[PDB]
Amino acid sequence: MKIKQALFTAGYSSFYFDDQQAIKNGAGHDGFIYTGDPVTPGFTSVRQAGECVSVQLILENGAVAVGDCAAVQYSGAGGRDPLFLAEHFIPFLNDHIKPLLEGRDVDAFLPNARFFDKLRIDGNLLHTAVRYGLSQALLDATALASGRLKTEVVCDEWQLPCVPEAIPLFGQSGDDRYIAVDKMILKGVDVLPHALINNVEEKLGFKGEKLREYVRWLSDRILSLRSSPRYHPTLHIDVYGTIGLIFDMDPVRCAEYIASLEKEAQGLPLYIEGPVDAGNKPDQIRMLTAITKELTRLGSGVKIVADEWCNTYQDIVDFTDAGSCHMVQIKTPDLGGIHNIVDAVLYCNKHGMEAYQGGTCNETEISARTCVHVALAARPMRMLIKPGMGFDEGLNIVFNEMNRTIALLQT
Amino acid sequence: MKIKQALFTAGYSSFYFDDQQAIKNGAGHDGFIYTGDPVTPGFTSVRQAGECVSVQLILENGAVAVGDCAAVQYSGAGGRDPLFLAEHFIPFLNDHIKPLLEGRDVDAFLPNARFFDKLRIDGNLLHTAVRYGLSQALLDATALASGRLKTEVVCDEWQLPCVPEAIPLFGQSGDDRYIAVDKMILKGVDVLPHALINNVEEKLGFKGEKLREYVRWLSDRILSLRSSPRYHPTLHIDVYGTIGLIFDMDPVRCAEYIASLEKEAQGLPLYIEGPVDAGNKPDQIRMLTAITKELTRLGSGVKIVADEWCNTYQDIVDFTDAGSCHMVQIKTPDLGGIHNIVDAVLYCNKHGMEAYQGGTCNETEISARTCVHVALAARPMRMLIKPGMGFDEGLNIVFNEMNRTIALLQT
Ligand SMILES: C[C@H](C(=O)O)[C@H](N)C(=O)O
Ligand SMILES: C[C@H](C(=O)O)[C@H](N)C(=O)O
Ligand SMILES: [Mg+2]
Ligand SMILES: [Mg+2]
Repeated sequence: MKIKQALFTAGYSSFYFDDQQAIKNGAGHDGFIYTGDPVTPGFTSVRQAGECVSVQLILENGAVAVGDCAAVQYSGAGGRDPLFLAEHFIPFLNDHIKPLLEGRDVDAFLPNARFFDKLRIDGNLLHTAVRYGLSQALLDATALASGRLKTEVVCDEWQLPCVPEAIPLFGQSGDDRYIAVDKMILKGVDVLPHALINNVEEKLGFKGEKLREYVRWLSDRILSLRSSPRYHPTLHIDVYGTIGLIFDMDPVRCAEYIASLEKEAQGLPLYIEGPVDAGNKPDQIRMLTAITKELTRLGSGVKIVADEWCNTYQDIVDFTDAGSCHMVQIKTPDLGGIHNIVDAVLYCNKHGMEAYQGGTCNETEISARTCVHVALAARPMRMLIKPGMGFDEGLNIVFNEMNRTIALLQT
Repeated sequence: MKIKQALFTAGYSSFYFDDQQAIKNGAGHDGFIYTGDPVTPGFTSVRQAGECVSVQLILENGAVAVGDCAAVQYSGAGGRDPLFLAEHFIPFLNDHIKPLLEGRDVDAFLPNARFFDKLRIDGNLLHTAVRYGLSQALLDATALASGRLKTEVVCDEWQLPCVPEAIPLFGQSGDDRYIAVDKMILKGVDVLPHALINNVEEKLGFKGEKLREYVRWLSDRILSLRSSPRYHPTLHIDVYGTIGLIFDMDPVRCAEYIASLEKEAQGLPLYIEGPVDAGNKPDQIRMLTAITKELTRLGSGVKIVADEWCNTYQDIVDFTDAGSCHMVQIKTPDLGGIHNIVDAVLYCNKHGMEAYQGGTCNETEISARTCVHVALAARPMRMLIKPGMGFDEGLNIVFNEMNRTIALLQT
C-alpha cells in the first residue's frame, strides 16, 4: 500500500526553545521570560515558543498516519541540530519531501526509515527533527496499512517477542521540585523526580549539602505520603554537570560525594544523571568511567546516568562499549529516525547497559505516543514521561497509551 | 460495520479529583495536598489522582476507535455525578455495556449516541463520564468505519458545511496567573487567561480592587510582551462567584463593578465568567439576567459568561431562552454524550448566545482531541485549551489537532 498524500502543518510543541548558552552565561528573568540578548543563532529571544511540524500521510485505504517533527528544549547545542522553526520548514518539506512520500510503499517501515535518515538536500542531511517526525509517520503508516499496532511492526521487523509488559516511567519536575513530587506520589510514579538540579549555588549547594537535604526531603516525602509500603520507587535526579564543578572535576571526589547520597534515599534506589560535563565526547566517556570505578570501589549502590555528549546511536554505542556508566539517556529526538531508538535500546540490552528511553519536555503528544510503541517493543529499563513540564499531561499521554496498547496486544 | 470487541482500561486523567467542601471549609495544606477529612463520597483523600477509563472499540475492519471516560475536578457539586473511579467503572462497563457494544453497527453515530444517552441500568442513567467516553468512541468508530474524519461525520449527520476554519482558543492558567500569562502571550493564544480568581481575600479583593489591579497588569503584560499590535486577544477571567459574595448578590452593584473593569483592559475585549453563584438554577438564571440588563443599560462592552448551574443540554437551552448572559460555558463532560455538545452549540448559535465549548483540566488527550472535531463542525465561538493545568500540553493537543484537521478537510 502506498501513500496517497503527504501533508505538513506547523504547530506548537509542549514547551519552549531555550538558548542554553545565554542562560548559562547568567541571563536574568522577568516572569517566565529570560532577559538580555540571545547568543545562539536563529533565536529571537533567550526563550521562545516550542514549535513542531505535524506530518500526516493519507494512505490508499484512507487511513491517516501521523508523526511530529520536534527538537529538544535546547535546540542548537551539545552536538544537537539547530533552531527548529516550523514555518520556514513547511515550504521546504512541501517542495523536496512531499514528492518523495507520495506514491511510496509502506508495507514495511525500515527501508523507508533508512532512506529519509540518510537523505541530503543541497548537501545537507535532513534536520534531525524532520527525521524524527517523518520516521514516526512512516512507522504509523506501516501499522495502519497492515492492521498492526506500531509496537507490532517494530517487533516484526526486528524479530522481537512482543511480550506485553509495562515499562517503568520516569517523571520530571522541572524547578517545581516539591509540588511535583507530591503529584508523582499521588499517581504512583515508578521513577522520580529529575529535580532540575542545574545551578551550583542555589540547587546543588557549593559543597553539595543542598542536594543532600533535597534527597532526604524527597525520601521522607515518599515514605510519609505513600498509601502503602508497597510503593517503593526509584529516585533519579539530574545534576546537569554541577557535581564536577564543586570537586575540581576530580572523579574520585565526585564519586565520594555521590555515594554519600545513598543514605539519604532510605532504601530507595538512587540514580544521578549527568554528574559531570567534561566538555567534549572523549573526555566525558573517560570521566564517567573513572567515577563509576570509584563507586564500585566504595561498594556504592548509587548509579550514574550519561546524557550530555551521548546523542546519536553511535554515541550510545561508544559510551556503552567503554563501560562508562550504569545507564545512558537515549534522548529520542536527537537520534533522528526512530529506528535508531530501537537499535540503541537493543545494543544496550545485549551488552549490559541500562537503556533509559528519555526525550524532552519540548516534544508532542504524537511523538511521545509513538515512543510508547518503540518502548513496548525494544524494552528499555526506563522511559521519560513526556512531553510538557506539567507532568500530569505527560503521564496521561504515556501511561494510558501504554496500558491501552498492552490490552490490545493481550487480545 | 460492527464493533467486534470493546476494551476498557484504567488510566490517569490530566489533573486531580478534589473534595470541594472539605477544602473551602478548612482542609489543611502540606506541600501539594490537603490534610484530613474528605466530605465527598468514595474519596480516599481530599485530593487524589484524577482518573479515566479508556474505551477501545476494535471494529471488523481492524481499526481501533477510542474515547475516554472522564469527569470534572470537583466531581460531586453544581449538579454533577459521583466519584469517577476506574476500579468501579470497569466492572460496570464490562457487566452492563460491553453486551450492548460487541456486535453493534457503527455506520451511523447519532442513534448510538442517543441510545446510550438514554439508557437506564436498574432505573438509573449512566454516569455522565461514561456517556462522554462511549460517545467519543462511537463517533470515532463511525469515522474509522467509513474513511471519514470525526468532524465530517458530525457534519454529515447534522447537515453542516464543515468549512475548514479555525476556532478561537482559550487558555487557563490555574493559580499560576502571572507566569502562564507569559506562556500564552509567547504562544499567541486567542483568549486568556482564566486566572482562577477563586477567593475573595487573596484574589478578587473585599472591594474587587485586587482583580482590578490584575486586569491592568494583564493588559499591560500583553501590550508589553507581544511582538506587534496584530496580537489583540480577548481577556476572559473566571471569578467563581466571588463578585456576588462581595456585593451581597446585588446585581446592579455586580454589573457596575464589572463595567468598571473595562477601563483596565485597555481596549482588549473583556469577559467575566461566573460573576455570581446563586446556588440554584432558577435563581442563577435570574441573577445573570439582571446583571446582563444593567450592563447593557450602562452601555458597557464587558460581557459575562455562565458556568455553574448551566450543566446539561436543557440547562443551556434554558439559560439561552432567558437571554441571561452573553456566553455560556458548555462544560463538555457534564453534557454526557457529545452529540449534546453539538446540539447545544447549534442552539446557542441559533438563539443569539455565544457558545463557549469548555471542559475541564481533569479530562484527557483523547477527550480533548475528540472535542476538537465537535467544534470544527458546530462552530462555537470559543473552545477551552485542555486538558491539564500546564497549558503548553493542552495547546499542543488542541491547536495541533485543529490545524491538522483543517488541512485534511482542505484536501
Ligand atoms: C529530560 C531532559 C533532561 O534534563 O535530561 C530535559 N529536562 C528536557 O525536557 O529536555
Ligand atoms: C475550566 C473550569 C472552569 O473554571 O470553568 C475549571 N477550571 C476546570 O478546569 O475544570
Ligand atoms: Mg539530563
Ligand atoms: Mg468556570
